[PDB]
Formats: sequence, C-alpha cells, structure tokens
Amino acid sequence: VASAYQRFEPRAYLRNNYAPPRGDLCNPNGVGPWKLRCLAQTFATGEVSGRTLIDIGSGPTVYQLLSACSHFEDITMTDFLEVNRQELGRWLQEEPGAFNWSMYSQHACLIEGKGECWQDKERQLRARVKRVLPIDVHQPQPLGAGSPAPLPADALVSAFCLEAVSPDLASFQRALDHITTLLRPGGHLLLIGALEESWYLAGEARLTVVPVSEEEVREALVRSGYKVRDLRTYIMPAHLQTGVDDVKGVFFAWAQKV
Ligand SMILES: Nc1ncnc2c1ncn2[C@@H]1O[C@H](CSCC[C@H](N)C(=O)O)[C@@H](O)[C@H]1O
Ligand SMILES: N[C@H]1CCc2ccccc2[C@H]1O
Repeated sequence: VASAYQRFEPRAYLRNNYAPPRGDLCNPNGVGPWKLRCLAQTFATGEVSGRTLIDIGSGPTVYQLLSACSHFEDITMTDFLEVNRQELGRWLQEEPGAFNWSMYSQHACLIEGKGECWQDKERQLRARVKRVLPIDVHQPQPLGAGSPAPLPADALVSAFCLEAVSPDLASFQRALDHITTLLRPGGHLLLIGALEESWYLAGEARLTVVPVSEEEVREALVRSGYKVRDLRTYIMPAHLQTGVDDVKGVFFAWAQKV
C-alpha cells in the first residue's frame, strides 16, 4: 500500500471524484450532496461538539469539514503523503493553483440553511484549521509521539481512508483501533467510506481497496468500542460509475466512543 500511494496524484484524484459528474452538485441525487447532507444533519443535532477535531487521512480535500468547522475551534487535518499536505496548504493559504471547493462550500451553506454566504464558511474553515500533520493509521500511534495535535481529540472525521489503505478486514480493524486511541472517551467519530469497492485510480497510481459491507463496518465499529448512533448507505447510481473505480456504494457512520 504505502508503496502504491507513492504514485498518488492529488490533481487526478480531485478530478476523478470532485469534478463533474460526481463534482456536479446540482443534482440532489448525487454522491456529493449525499455526503454533505449526512455531515450537515449530524452536526445540526448539536450532539457533536467540543474544542478540538482531527480529520484522519484528509488527502487533498476539505469538503468533509465544511459543516464541522462551525463546531470546533481547533481543527487538525492530516495525511500520509507530503504532496497532499501541500495541496491542502495551497487551499488553506489561498495560494496559486488551489483547488476550487466553492461549489461544495455553497452547497454546505445551502444544506445547513442558516443563510450563510460560502465565503464566510470557507473563511471559518481556513481559520480553524491550525495544522496539517503527517499520519499513518497503521502505527499504534498514528500521529507519533509529541505531535502538535491536542489529544485526546473531541471529535474525529475520516473519509475514504481506512478501507483505502488496508489490504483486508483485519488491517481495517487495527487501523480503526489505532485512530480511536486519538478519540477522547465519549467522543464522536464521523466515518465515510466506500462500500464493496476494490480499487480506484489517482493518476498513475492504482490503489487497492478492501471490499467492505455495511455489517462489516458496523461490527468493526462496535469491536473498537463504539456505540453506533447512525449508519447510512448510498448506492452509487449508474451515471456516477465512471471507470475511476468500481465502488458500489458509500457509507456514513456516526459512532460515539463508549
Ligand atoms: N497509512 C496511511 N495512513 C493514513 N492515511 C493514509 C495512509 N496511506 C495512505 N493514506 C492517505 O489516505 C488518503 C485516501 S484518499 C481520501 C481523501 C479525502 N479524505 C476524501 O474524502 O476524498 C490519501 O490521501 C492517502 O495518501
Ligand atoms: N476511494 C474513494 C475515493 C473518493 C470517492 C468518492 C466518491 C465515491 C467513492 C470514492 C472512493 O473511490
């Protein structure tokens, strides 16, 4: 795995999953609106709050934190690759060539229904993101020892990471335990991932994925000592099946550490 990700191309990844058609948020039945809606509805309950939040395996994306940013003042973004942390930086600093997340910011504002302009939303996200750290979910201590990230975190967010970096279920379970050590007791985990997928492309890189089911995800969460508050499934429509992968569905889980 670690070897495969060496050819991971952030620009090709973003283009494959966050540019039209999947990146076309106008159709409410798409995977993007669905993910944003799951994240928005969860935070809207007001039951997921605190001071610090860690995003596990952020890669070069920020959509997963658009609704979250208004509930946590200290946000930590992370990733295995330096190239991704660099791409993130370009957007956080508003540097040349940053990826345009404005459509997602606008829809998150639309979905949240607080009449917030998307520039304010992006402003808050850039402000509350205090650091982009390297990470390895396979190490018992993902962030290492003595990381600037406040621990234990109040909340964790991770999208398309674990299943995309573990050769099989077992590795998936350990990686889950590994990041859970970063979550404060009683804390919350918002996990999004691919269902029954086995590979996806990112430029020259061809990544293996462990095909997981909703039950396998639920059981793994429980085994890690979580209380599954909510677990949803989104079936990938034919129109969003483009050749960049073989994903069948997408899952969203809101688990609380007990
Ligand atoms: N061992 C590891 N530990 C943590 N993250 C890893 C990893 N190996 C690879 N990754 C990272 O996991 C990411 C999977 S892509 C997910 C990107 C983004 N979170 C989204 O929702 O689209 C990549 O950025 C990859 O570099
Ligand atoms: N590995 C992940 C990459 C991001 C993504 C987005 C939407 C649907 C599926 C997927 C999976 O391929």
